[PDB]
Amino acid sequence: DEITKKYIKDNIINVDDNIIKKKDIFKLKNENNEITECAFEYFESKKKFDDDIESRFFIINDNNYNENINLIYKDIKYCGLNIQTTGLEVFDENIRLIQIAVENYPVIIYDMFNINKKDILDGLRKVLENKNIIKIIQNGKFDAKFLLHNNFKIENIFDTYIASKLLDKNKNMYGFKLNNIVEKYLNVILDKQQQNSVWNNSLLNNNQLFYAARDSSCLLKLYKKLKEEIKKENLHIVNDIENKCILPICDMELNGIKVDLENLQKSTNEILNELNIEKDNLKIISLRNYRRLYKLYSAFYLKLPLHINTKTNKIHTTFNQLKTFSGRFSSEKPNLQQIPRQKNIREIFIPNDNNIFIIADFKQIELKIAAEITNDEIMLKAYNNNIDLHTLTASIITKKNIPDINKEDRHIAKAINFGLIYGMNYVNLKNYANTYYGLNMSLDQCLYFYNSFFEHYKGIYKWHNQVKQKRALQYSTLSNRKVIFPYFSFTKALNYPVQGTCADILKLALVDLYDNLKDINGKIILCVHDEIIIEVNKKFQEEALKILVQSMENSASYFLKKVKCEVSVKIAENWGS
Ligand SMILES: [Mg+2]
Repeated sequence: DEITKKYIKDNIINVDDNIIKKKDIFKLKNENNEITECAFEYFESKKKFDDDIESRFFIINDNNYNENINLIYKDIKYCGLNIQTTGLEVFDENIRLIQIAVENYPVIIYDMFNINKKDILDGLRKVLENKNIIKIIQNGKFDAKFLLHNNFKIENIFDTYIASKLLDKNKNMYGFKLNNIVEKYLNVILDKQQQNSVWNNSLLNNNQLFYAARDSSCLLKLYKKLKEEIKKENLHIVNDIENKCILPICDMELNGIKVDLENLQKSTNEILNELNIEKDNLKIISLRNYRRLYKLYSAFYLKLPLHINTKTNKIHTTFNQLKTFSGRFSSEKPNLQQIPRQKNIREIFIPNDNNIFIIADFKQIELKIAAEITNDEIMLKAYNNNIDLHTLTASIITKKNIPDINKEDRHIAKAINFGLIYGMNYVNLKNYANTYYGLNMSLDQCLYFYNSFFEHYKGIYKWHNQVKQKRALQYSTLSNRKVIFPYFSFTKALNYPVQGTCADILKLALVDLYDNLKDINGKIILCVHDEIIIEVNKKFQEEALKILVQSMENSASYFLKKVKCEVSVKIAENWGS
C-alpha cells in the first residue's frame, strides 16, 4: 500500500501524505420524519488548518455512492455552490467537479469525470432547481453558463462578486477575487495556488481537493456577512436585481447572434473596391473617404470574421454587468456598441431559420428620468400631455405656439436640451450646437437660451444649483445603486443618476423578460444602449411583441412614478431596419 496509490479507488493521488479517510456517524433526519443518523466516509486533513473554514469533504464516485448523502439537502434554505472546470470557454471545456457546501457538513464533491449513473445527480439537480434554496456563488455568470450548457437547471443565486462589487461603489478596479473578498470580510487567507492546477486529468491531487472544498465552504460565512453589509447600505434592491439578471445574461451569451456571410463577404469585396478605387483617384474629400472606408473595412469588416463560430455562424460576445461606471451593460470580444450604427452593416445580423427578431427601444428615457428625479413641473405635465420635450423647449424659446413651430426650431431645441440639461454654460452651448448640430449660433442668442431655459425649468435649475453647491462625491440612483467619485465633477454628477437609473430599468426589464418569455421558448439575444433584441419562432410573433413591451413598461413603472415611458417596437428579420 504505497502512499501515492493509497486512494486510487477514490481517484485521489496522495501527494503530500496530508489526507485521511474516515468513517463516522452524522446527525440527519429520515425522509419520513424520525431523526435518523447515518455513517459516511469523508476525507480530512492531517495538518489542521489555521482557519475555521470547513476543510473536510465527501467525494461522489460512480464507485462509492451512498444515497443517504442526499438527505443532507433535506430542508436546507441556502448552500454554497462552486465548480471546477477544465478551461474557460464553455463550448470547448468540461465540468470537472461540482462542489456543494451545506452548513455544518463536509463539502459534497461530485466527481464528474467518474460518474455515469444519472441517479446520483438527481440530488444535485433537485437542489439547483429548487427556487426556494439560495445558491451562493462567486462569479455566477461563469458557473451558470457551464451548468446551463450541461443541461443543469438552476435558479435563485446570490453572487458574492456582485455583492462585493456593489459595496465598493466603483472606487476600485481590482480586488474582487475570492481570496481578496475573504481576506477582507472574514480576515482569512485562502491558498490560491491551486487555481493554476490541472483539472483535466482523471486523478485529482491531494491538495486540489482541499482547495476546492474550502473555496465553497467560505461561501456560507461570506454570504452571511455580505448579506448584512448589503442591507446596512440599502443595496438590497440593486443586489437583488443583478443576481436575478445573471440568468438572462447567460441566455444572451449562450444563444449568441447569427451572421449572414453573404452580405458579409459581398460587402467586404465592395468596400474593398471602394478603398482601392479611392486610393487610385486619391493617390478633405480624399482624407475622409480613405480613412472612413479604411476603418469600416479593416477596423470592422476584417475583424468580424474572427469572432464567427466556424460551425454555427454565431457570435457569442461576453457581457459585463458591473464593469461600468454608470452601471450599464458593456460587451467585449466583440464590443457590440462599437459596431457601425448603419443599416447596411447591421443588416448582416439575422435570426435563425424559423425564428425572427423583435427589437424594442426606449424613447427619450434619459430626459424623462431627469424630469422625474428633478420633479420639474413643466416637463412632467407636458410629458403627461404627450408633448415632445424638444417641441416644449421650442415653444419656450421662440414664444411661438406648437402649430407655428417648425423643424429648425425643434433642431435648435434639441441642442439646447441635450446641452443645458447636463450642465453647459452658454459658451459651451454655442460650441456644442455649432459642432454637433451645425448651427451658427451667436453668444448673445445662446445666453438668451440659457436664461430662458432655466427661467422656466425651475426644477432643473434647483437640481443644478444644489449639486454645484454641495459638491458631493456620493451619488445614488433610484434603485439606490451608489457610487463615490475620486473628485467632484459637475457634469458627471448630473449624469450619473440618469444613466444609472437607465441601467436599472434595462436590467430589471431583462429579468421580467427572461421570466415571461418561457411559455413561448423565446430567446434573449442582445441589449445595447436603450434597446433589447429577442428572437422567437415566427409562430409567436404577436405574443412575443406584447411580452417584450410589457416587460419594459413594467420595469419603467417600477422606478418612475410620475412619468410614463414610450417603447417603440419593430418586428424585423435584420438588426438593420
Ligand atoms: Mg469557483
